[PDB]
Amino acid sequence: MIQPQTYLEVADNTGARKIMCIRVLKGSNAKYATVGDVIVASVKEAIPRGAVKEGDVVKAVVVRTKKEIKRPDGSAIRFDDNAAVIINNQLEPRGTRVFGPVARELREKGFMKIVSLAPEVL
Amino acid sequence: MDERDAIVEIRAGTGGEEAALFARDLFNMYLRFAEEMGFETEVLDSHPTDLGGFSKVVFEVRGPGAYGTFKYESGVHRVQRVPVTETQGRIHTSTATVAVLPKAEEEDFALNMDEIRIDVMRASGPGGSGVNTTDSAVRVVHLPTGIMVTCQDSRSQIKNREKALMILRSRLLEMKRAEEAERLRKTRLAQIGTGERSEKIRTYNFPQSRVTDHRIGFTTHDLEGVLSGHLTPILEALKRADQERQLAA
RNA sequence: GGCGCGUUAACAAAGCGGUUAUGUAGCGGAUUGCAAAUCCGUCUAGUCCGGUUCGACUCCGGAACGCGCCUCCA
RNA sequence: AAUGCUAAU
RNA sequence: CCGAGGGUAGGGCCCGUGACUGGGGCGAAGUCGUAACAAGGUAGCUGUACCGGAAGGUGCGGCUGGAU
RNA sequence: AGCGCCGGCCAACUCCGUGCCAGCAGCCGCGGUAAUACGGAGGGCGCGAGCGUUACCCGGAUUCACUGGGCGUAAAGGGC
RNA sequence: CGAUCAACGGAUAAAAGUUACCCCGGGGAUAACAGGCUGAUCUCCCCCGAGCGUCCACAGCGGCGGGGAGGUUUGGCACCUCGAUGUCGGCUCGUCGCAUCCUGGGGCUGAAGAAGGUCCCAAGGGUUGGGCUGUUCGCCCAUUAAAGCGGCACGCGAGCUG
RNA sequence: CCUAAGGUAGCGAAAUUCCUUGUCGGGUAAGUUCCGACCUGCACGAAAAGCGUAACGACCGGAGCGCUGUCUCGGCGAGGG
RNA sequence: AAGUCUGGGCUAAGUGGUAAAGGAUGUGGCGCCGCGAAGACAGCCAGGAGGUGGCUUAGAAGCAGCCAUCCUUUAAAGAG
Ligand SMILES: [K+]
Ligand SMILES: [Mg+2]
Ligand SMILES: [Mg+2]
Ligand SMILES: [Mg+2]
Ligand SMILES: [Mg+2]
Ligand SMILES: [Mg+2]
Ligand SMILES: [Mg+2]
Ligand SMILES: [Mg+2]
Ligand SMILES: [Mg+2]
Ligand SMILES: [Mg+2]
Ligand SMILES: [Mg+2]
Ligand SMILES: [Mg+2]
Ligand SMILES: [Mg+2]
Ligand SMILES: [Mg+2]
Ligand SMILES: [Mg+2]
Ligand SMILES: [Mg+2]
Ligand SMILES: [Mg+2]
Ligand SMILES: [Mg+2]
Ligand SMILES: [Mg+2]
Ligand SMILES: [Mg+2]
Ligand SMILES: [Mg+2]
Ligand SMILES: [Mg+2]
Ligand SMILES: [Mg+2]
Ligand SMILES: [Mg+2]
Ligand SMILES: [Mg+2]
Ligand SMILES: [Mg+2]
Ligand SMILES: [Mg+2]
Ligand SMILES: [Mg+2]
Ligand SMILES: [Mg+2]
Ligand SMILES: [Mg+2]
Ligand SMILES: [Mg+2]
Ligand SMILES: [Mg+2]
Ligand SMILES: [Mg+2]
Ligand SMILES: [Mg+2]
Ligand SMILES: [Mg+2]
Ligand SMILES: [Mg+2]
Ligand SMILES: [Mg+2]
Ligand SMILES: [Mg+2]
Ligand SMILES: [Mg+2]
Ligand SMILES: [Mg+2]
Ligand SMILES: [Mg+2]
Ligand SMILES: [Mg+2]
Ligand SMILES: [Mg+2]
Ligand SMILES: [Mg+2]
Ligand SMILES: [Mg+2]
Ligand SMILES: [Mg+2]
Ligand SMILES: [Mg+2]
Ligand SMILES: [Mg+2]
Ligand SMILES: [Mg+2]
Ligand SMILES: [Mg+2]
Ligand SMILES: [Mg+2]
Ligand SMILES: [Mg+2]
Ligand SMILES: [Mg+2]
Ligand SMILES: [Mg+2]
Ligand SMILES: [Mg+2]
Ligand SMILES: [Mg+2]
Ligand SMILES: [Mg+2]
Ligand SMILES: [Mg+2]
Ligand SMILES: [Mg+2]
Ligand SMILES: [Mg+2]
Ligand SMILES: [Mg+2]
Ligand SMILES: [Mg+2]
Ligand SMILES: [Mg+2]
Ligand SMILES: [Mg+2]
Ligand SMILES: [Mg+2]
Ligand SMILES: [Mg+2]
Ligand SMILES: [Mg+2]
Ligand SMILES: [Mg+2]
Ligand SMILES: [Mg+2]
Ligand SMILES: [Mg+2]
Ligand SMILES: [Mg+2]
Ligand SMILES: [Mg+2]
Ligand SMILES: [Mg+2]
Ligand SMILES: [Mg+2]
Ligand SMILES: [Mg+2]
Ligand SMILES: [Mg+2]
Ligand SMILES: [Mg+2]
Ligand SMILES: [Mg+2]
Ligand SMILES: [Mg+2]
Ligand SMILES: [Mg+2]
Ligand SMILES: [Mg+2]
Ligand SMILES: [Mg+2]
Ligand SMILES: [Mg+2]
Ligand SMILES: [Mg+2]
Ligand SMILES: [Mg+2]
Ligand SMILES: [Mg+2]
Ligand SMILES: [Mg+2]
Ligand SMILES: [Mg+2]
Ligand SMILES: [Mg+2]
Ligand SMILES: [Mg+2]
Ligand SMILES: [Mg+2]
Ligand SMILES: [Mg+2]
Ligand SMILES: [Mg+2]
Ligand SMILES: [Mg+2]
Ligand SMILES: [Mg+2]
Ligand SMILES: [Mg+2]
Ligand SMILES: [Mg+2]
Ligand SMILES: [Mg+2]
Ligand SMILES: [Mg+2]
Ligand SMILES: [Mg+2]
Ligand SMILES: [Mg+2]
Ligand SMILES: [Mg+2]
Ligand SMILES: [Mg+2]
Ligand SMILES: [Mg+2]
Ligand SMILES: [Mg+2]
Ligand SMILES: [Mg+2]
Ligand SMILES: [Mg+2]
Ligand SMILES: [Mg+2]
Ligand SMILES: [Mg+2]
Ligand SMILES: [Mg+2]
Ligand SMILES: [Mg+2]
Ligand SMILES: [Mg+2]
Ligand SMILES: [Mg+2]
Ligand SMILES: [Mg+2]
Ligand SMILES: [Mg+2]
Ligand SMILES: [Mg+2]
Ligand SMILES: [Mg+2]
Ligand SMILES: [Mg+2]
Ligand SMILES: [Mg+2]
Ligand SMILES: [Mg+2]
Ligand SMILES: [Mg+2]
Ligand SMILES: [Mg+2]
Ligand SMILES: [Mg+2]
Ligand SMILES: [Mg+2]
Ligand SMILES: [Mg+2]
Ligand SMILES: [Mg+2]
Ligand SMILES: [Mg+2]
Ligand SMILES: [Mg+2]
Ligand SMILES: [Mg+2]
Ligand SMILES: [Mg+2]
Ligand SMILES: [Mg+2]
Ligand SMILES: [Mg+2]
Ligand SMILES: [Mg+2]
Ligand SMILES: [Mg+2]
Ligand SMILES: [Mg+2]
Ligand SMILES: [Mg+2]
Ligand SMILES: [Mg+2]
Ligand SMILES: [Mg+2]
Ligand SMILES: [Mg+2]
Ligand SMILES: [Mg+2]
Ligand SMILES: [Mg+2]
Ligand SMILES: [Mg+2]
Ligand SMILES: [Mg+2]
Ligand SMILES: [Mg+2]
Ligand SMILES: [Mg+2]
Ligand SMILES: [Mg+2]
Ligand SMILES: [Mg+2]
Ligand SMILES: [Mg+2]
Ligand SMILES: [Mg+2]
Ligand SMILES: [Mg+2]
Ligand SMILES: [Mg+2]
Ligand SMILES: [Mg+2]
Ligand SMILES: [Mg+2]
Ligand SMILES: [Mg+2]
Ligand SMILES: [Mg+2]
Ligand SMILES: [Mg+2]
Ligand SMILES: [Mg+2]
Ligand SMILES: [Mg+2]
Ligand SMILES: [Mg+2]
Ligand SMILES: [Mg+2]
Ligand SMILES: [Mg+2]
Ligand SMILES: [Mg+2]
Ligand SMILES: [Mg+2]
Ligand SMILES: [Mg+2]
Ligand SMILES: [Mg+2]
Ligand SMILES: [Mg+2]
Ligand SMILES: [Mg+2]
Ligand SMILES: [Mg+2]
Ligand SMILES: [Mg+2]
Ligand SMILES: [Mg+2]
Ligand SMILES: [Mg+2]
Ligand SMILES: [Mg+2]
Ligand SMILES: [Mg+2]
Ligand SMILES: [Mg+2]
Ligand SMILES: [Mg+2]
Ligand SMILES: [Mg+2]
Ligand SMILES: [Mg+2]
Repeated sequence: MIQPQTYLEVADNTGARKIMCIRVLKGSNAKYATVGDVIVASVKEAIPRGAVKEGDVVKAVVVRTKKEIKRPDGSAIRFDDNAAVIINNQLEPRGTRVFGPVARELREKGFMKIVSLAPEVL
Repeated sequence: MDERDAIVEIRAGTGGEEAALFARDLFNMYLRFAEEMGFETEVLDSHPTDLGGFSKVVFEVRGPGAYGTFKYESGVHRVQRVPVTETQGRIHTSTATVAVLPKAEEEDFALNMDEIRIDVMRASGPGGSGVNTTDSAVRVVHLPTGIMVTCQDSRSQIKNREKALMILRSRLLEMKRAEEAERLRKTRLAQIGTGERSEKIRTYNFPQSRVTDHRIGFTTHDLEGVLSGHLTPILEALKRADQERQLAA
């Protein structure tokens, strides 16, 4: 459950550390973004000489949420933070590495390269 | 176009008071040459030197086909002689600059109300029940440019709409008068340049009674006649190389 | 918009019902190696329109333009 | 009393 | 216990960069004057102080690297 | 068999073209219609499977001076 | 005889301002809000067909003029209300109009397709979140099928805010 | 030309700037506010003082961190009504 | 409350029962010339041509813009 103003950690090596959500790219007026949903964000914190820099308006797909995700088999998964991988307009990651686990939901939603690069898929 | 009336701007280049003196030599040359060609001449801006010269002289050439002929004299003109301001009989290489321009129209500027949007709205600040409920404040937008003017100086939407439109025009006018200045400026520097001794277009060497035009490889020796108006030789010689230039391909 | 003031020659700026304003420039001459400073001379005028009068830059009315002040209680 | 003199052995 | 390093917070030094701003060097021509070199036409220079478009001027003291 | 060079330093000069242009340049300087200084040519000088250029080091620099310098007026005696 | 007693039937021989510290008596005989009448202003729609549009008046346009509709704006008027008709914006809650922003259905196209333009039908539903400012309005960011324009005492303060 | 004399230093889109949300820079994804500049200062200015100033302020702006039912967006519960 | 009264005519729009320029094979009625069995109007069958373009144009050649629009096989064919 990610909305405008929500801060997310950045689980890639683009140089972004913290993005702040400014739009849930889901239809006309989606209130929240969950795993697999693309958001638009501004880069609030970054590290020197990275691809992205503090102030860019980037896209990103949510990979980890602190609100538990529910699943048809009746289970649920919960992560310790809100995380996102910064992507390009063709939905591909822009870094070359994904840090930490990611939700298996990303698979069923077209983010294989992210699911591939992630160390664990839960 | 070559058929328009033209405006010649002669400025003094490197050479101090002798540059201004030679500037006058160019000045009488063009006036006389023009009269022999039929064209009328009226001076508009003159800046004389008490030694007889001109820091700058601007005059128009009024006659069908002035920019056709005079356009070839735009550039730096080099003199070499013993100046009347020199005492040790030395030859000084001085210069003048001549700019030639097509006489501009004037073109009255008027608002096209079809590319203008006018917003009305409540004003700001004092006025009690009036200011609360009156659409006295006016915005005016020039839709292509986007520049706007707002006004709530009076309590009347009409007096305010009038003062806002007047300002929108005055502002658009200045923007239009300024892009032209840039054009008039970049064009002059395409002709006059820095005014240095180099960049010369045509040398007038008095000791050897020679007048050379370095663009075409033409020189005459009728210097007294050149500096008096009989320029038609060099112009035709220039026009020739211009027509020989237009050879494709 | 209302009220007041103005528009003079190259510029700045006055008087005046009939008439060389003036300053500086500009023009002719002198002086100076030359330029200035200086000296001797000299000169260009009243925004438009309509009135009054023998006669209007001058007086009356209007127009255009510029300046000044005011436009408040809601 | 009284200012100035550019720049090419 | 120590411990690579990661995180947090506050300092120190350095480099690049910045609307704008301050002067500096340079230029075969411009504008205003003419402060200095002749007793440079008010001897100059000087520390300081005040003032001035500018060179500078003036006050106080100093020096001769000053003329006749 | 080539490369550099031929105003002075510095060894090696004349003709044409150019006309403060084109260009030369390490310094001083060449070139604005009679250029050994630009470009080409003939000739010349120097080296020669090399010849030049650039960068840097030491030298010339007794121009950081120990060898081997200075401070009245040239930079330089500290206000006492 | 002495009047620019010129406010010219002439209040004293003799006289200016200020009040947001204000007060009383009155008036909807008279202004500011809203309504009403009107519709110059405003918004929308037509008539004419000069001209544009390579060609071609009318795909898209429409010189000079002409006729209207509406009752959102600015005005005119002073008709109920001055023994009170609480006034901006916001919030909340809606409801209506249609000159329709989107979605549905169309004709023409200077409509190949995709995407537009333009006009016609259509009011069922829908018509986002943010930065600035008290703002309305407007600009901007990120989206969207779209980010519609108006009426309801510029809807709504015995509902809140201030 | 006029005046009694024509605003000096400093400061300046300001508790002052109408045009105005001036223009440029900064901060923000986006800044009519804010901060730094510029200066055609509608309509600063030197004891109705001018320009600064450490400390101080239940004064008035702007920004960040922290944290939150202020909000998305409301839910439940307690007691007094 | 009093005529579903009488006679003639118009309207088909619920016009009547809210509006303008202007547009229109709505309907009825007056006119005025015009063409017709010298076979009219409509449809249909043909001829609808030729020298072929004239300034302009690479073609604009009947079919952009400019110039006037000659004539014959003729019953008539336009350089349209
Ligand atoms: K008051
Ligand atoms: Mg990270
Ligand atoms: Mg970076
Ligand atoms: Mg940052
Ligand atoms: Mg930053
Ligand atoms: Mg990535
Ligand atoms: Mg991580
Ligand atoms: Mg000049
Ligand atoms: Mg001399
Ligand atoms: Mg409009
Ligand atoms: Mg108002
Ligand atoms: Mg305000
Ligand atoms: Mg007030
Ligand atoms: Mg009102
Ligand atoms: Mg006068
Ligand atoms: Mg005058
Ligand atoms: Mg006078
Ligand atoms: Mg007088
Ligand atoms: Mg007279
Ligand atoms: Mg006289
Ligand atoms: Mg005179
Ligand atoms: Mg004279
Ligand atoms: Mg003289
Ligand atoms: Mg008259
Ligand atoms: Mg008269
Ligand atoms: Mg007059
Ligand atoms: Mg008059
Ligand atoms: Mg008052
Ligand atoms: Mg003097
Ligand atoms: Mg001088
Ligand atoms: Mg000088
Ligand atoms: Mg000299
Ligand atoms: Mg440790
Ligand atoms: Mg550590
Ligand atoms: Mg670690
Ligand atoms: Mg630095
Ligand atoms: Mg001097
Ligand atoms: Mg002196
Ligand atoms: Mg002298
Ligand atoms: Mg002197
Ligand atoms: Mg002196
Ligand atoms: Mg003396
Ligand atoms: Mg002194
Ligand atoms: Mg003094
Ligand atoms: Mg050599
Ligand atoms: Mg050698
Ligand atoms: Mg030798
Ligand atoms: Mg060489
Ligand atoms: Mg020459
Ligand atoms: Mg020669
Ligand atoms: Mg020579
Ligand atoms: Mg030679
Ligand atoms: Mg050499
Ligand atoms: Mg040579
Ligand atoms: Mg060395
Ligand atoms: Mg040594
Ligand atoms: Mg040394
Ligand atoms: Mg020693
Ligand atoms: Mg020594
Ligand atoms: Mg001593
Ligand atoms: Mg009186
Ligand atoms: Mg009276
Ligand atoms: Mg009285
Ligand atoms: Mg009477
Ligand atoms: Mg009396
Ligand atoms: Mg009395
Ligand atoms: Mg009285
Ligand atoms: Mg009183
Ligand atoms: Mg009162
Ligand atoms: Mg008060
Ligand atoms: Mg008060
Ligand atoms: Mg009180
Ligand atoms: Mg009280
Ligand atoms: Mg009282
Ligand atoms: Mg009262
Ligand atoms: Mg009362
Ligand atoms: Mg009362
Ligand atoms: Mg009464
Ligand atoms: Mg009334
Ligand atoms: Mg009355
Ligand atoms: Mg009223
Ligand atoms: Mg009222
Ligand atoms: Mg009222
Ligand atoms: Mg009113
Ligand atoms: Mg009301
Ligand atoms: Mg009213
Ligand atoms: Mg009412
Ligand atoms: Mg109307
Ligand atoms: Mg009406
Ligand atoms: Mg109208
Ligand atoms: Mg209509
Ligand atoms: Mg039509
Ligand atoms: Mg056409
Ligand atoms: Mg067509
Ligand atoms: Mg029109
Ligand atoms: Mg009308
Ligand atoms: Mg109407
Ligand atoms: Mg109308
Ligand atoms: Mg109208
Ligand atoms: Mg109404
Ligand atoms: Mg109304
Ligand atoms: Mg009114
Ligand atoms: Mg009204
Ligand atoms: Mg009445
Ligand atoms: Mg009332
Ligand atoms: Mg009562
Ligand atoms: Mg009552
Ligand atoms: Mg009451
Ligand atoms: Mg009541
Ligand atoms: Mg409709
Ligand atoms: Mg549709
Ligand atoms: Mg459709
Ligand atoms: Mg369509
Ligand atoms: Mg299509
Ligand atoms: Mg249609
Ligand atoms: Mg609908
Ligand atoms: Mg807001
Ligand atoms: Mg904020
Ligand atoms: Mg707003
Ligand atoms: Mg506004
Ligand atoms: Mg769509
Ligand atoms: Mg859109
Ligand atoms: Mg919005
Ligand atoms: Mg509504
Ligand atoms: Mg209301
Ligand atoms: Mg409303
Ligand atoms: Mg209300
Ligand atoms: Mg109520
Ligand atoms: Mg209330
Ligand atoms: Mg309210
Ligand atoms: Mg109430
Ligand atoms: Mg109520
Ligand atoms: Mg009530
Ligand atoms: Mg308040
Ligand atoms: Mg309050
Ligand atoms: Mg002042
Ligand atoms: Mg002073
Ligand atoms: Mg002072
Ligand atoms: Mg100042
Ligand atoms: Mg300012
Ligand atoms: Mg500002
Ligand atoms: Mg300030
Ligand atoms: Mg002020
Ligand atoms: Mg302002
Ligand atoms: Mg303001
Ligand atoms: Mg802005
Ligand atoms: Mg910025
Ligand atoms: Mg930052
Ligand atoms: Mg800004
Ligand atoms: Mg704020
Ligand atoms: Mg500031
Ligand atoms: Mg300014
Ligand atoms: Mg003050
Ligand atoms: Mg005072
Ligand atoms: Mg004060
Ligand atoms: Mg005072
Ligand atoms: Mg104070
Ligand atoms: Mg202060
Ligand atoms: Mg201090
Ligand atoms: Mg302080
Ligand atoms: Mg302080
Ligand atoms: Mg305090
Ligand atoms: Mg306090
Ligand atoms: Mg206290
Ligand atoms: Mg914050
Ligand atoms: Mg905060
Ligand atoms: Mg915070
Ligand atoms: Mg709550
Ligand atoms: Mg409860
Ligand atoms: Mg309870
Ligand atoms: Mg019957
Ligand atoms: Mg009968
Ligand atoms: Mg009908
Ligand atoms: Mg009906
Ligand atoms: Mg009807
Ligand atoms: Mg009709
Ligand atoms: Mg009829």
